[PDB]
Amino acid sequence: MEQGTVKWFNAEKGFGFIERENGDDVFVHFSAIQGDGFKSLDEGQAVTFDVEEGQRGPQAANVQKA
Repeated sequence: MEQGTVKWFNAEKGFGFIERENGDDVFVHFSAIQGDGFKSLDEGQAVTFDVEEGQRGPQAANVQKA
């Protein structure tokens, strides 16, 4: 149920941040992005996905469009 709004994507590094109630700093990266043309993450759009926290660091995995 890791649904949230994409806050912004720092293309400088290649990381996107998505805002959640539990944490507004979810690292989304295009290594877990879907297809169907939806390979673009844009600030202010809503998405649904899964989040796997690593060694202090919640990253997004399995990204689906809301």
